[PDB]
Amino acid sequence: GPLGSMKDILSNYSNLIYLNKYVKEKDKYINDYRIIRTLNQGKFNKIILCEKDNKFYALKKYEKSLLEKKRDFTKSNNDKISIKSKYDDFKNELQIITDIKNEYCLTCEGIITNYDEVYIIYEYMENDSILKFDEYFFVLDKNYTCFIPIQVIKCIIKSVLNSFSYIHNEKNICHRDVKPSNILMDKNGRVKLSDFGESEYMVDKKIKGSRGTYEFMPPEFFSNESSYNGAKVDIWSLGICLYVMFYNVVPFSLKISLVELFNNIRTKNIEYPLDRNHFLYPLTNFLSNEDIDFLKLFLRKNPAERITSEDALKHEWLADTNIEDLREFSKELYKKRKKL
Ligand SMILES: CC(C)[C@@H](CO)Nc1ccc2ncc(-c3ccc(C#N)cc3)n2n1
Repeated sequence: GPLGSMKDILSNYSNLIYLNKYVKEKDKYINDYRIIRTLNQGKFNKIILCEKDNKFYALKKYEKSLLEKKRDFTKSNNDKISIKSKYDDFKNELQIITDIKNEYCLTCEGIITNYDEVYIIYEYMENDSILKFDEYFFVLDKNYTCFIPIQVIKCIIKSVLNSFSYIHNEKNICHRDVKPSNILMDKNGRVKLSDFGESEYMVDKKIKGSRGTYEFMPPEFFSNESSYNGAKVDIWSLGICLYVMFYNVVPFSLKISLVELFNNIRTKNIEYPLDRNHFLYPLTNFLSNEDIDFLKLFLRKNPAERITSEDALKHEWLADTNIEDLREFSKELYKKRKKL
């Protein structure tokens, strides 16, 4: 229900650090973490890339005094209007961030704060996100347009499935914003699920809906239903990620107008051709039945018929998954980053 001050929330975190900003020469520091650059300005959010002891870190900034001013109508239960700030949401995220500890999820290494500014230390996943988006999805650049090899995709999927197992089953947490931006790779190349800003604790394995990224939201959000199965939601979205991994494009949900999108999802059958179908089109390999056999199991409209994560993990498709395929993929991909 209602949550206390930031201090109450962090009151059980055993690695809370007092803020110390200082300047040494031509450099700005946060507690021995040297500021290299800000990786993205999510207007709010904000992730700062730092160095400390020859290691790269990613510290997410958060500002109470900015976040508590940004407030929207949430509409109550009692006809008397309620109102949530983006600081309320952050208090929820803090709780979760405060208890995610898992090798397949991006886990904070410590939290720096004065109880207004918060810098949350994470490892920097040097191979960046799975895919990036600009007009469309790509791996590295966009004059060069390569698709992730199917052997690599298997691992990625298996890995986030292992993330799912922990958050759903050990933690009772639904991610809610499973998305390529949120699937991260290190140089080595492990895959972690990241960003719990829309994630929430489940009640009887369910969430109250409408939250996350529009085109990764499942058909049920568009139904009669007031509550949804958390796992099945996360599964759908991983389904979209897989579809994106196949084609470098989102299924039926191709932006512009959302009515177009929202009218589609619940009603539309997805097109399942071969890799570059959607893609020779804005530019002036193959897929087998089995690849698509498997993706369809993710994107079934009735969530009760939608694959569980258990039956996905031990499906014949991921049976021949080889961690080495991803490792080699990652090692060469990192070599391309060592200057582009
Ligand atoms: C938008 C990008 C700046 C961002 C998210 O896709 N990319 C990256 C790239 C490397 C990396 N290493 C750690 C992190 C990172 C750390 C924390 C969060 C959170 N919450 C989200 C991402 N990240 N995030």
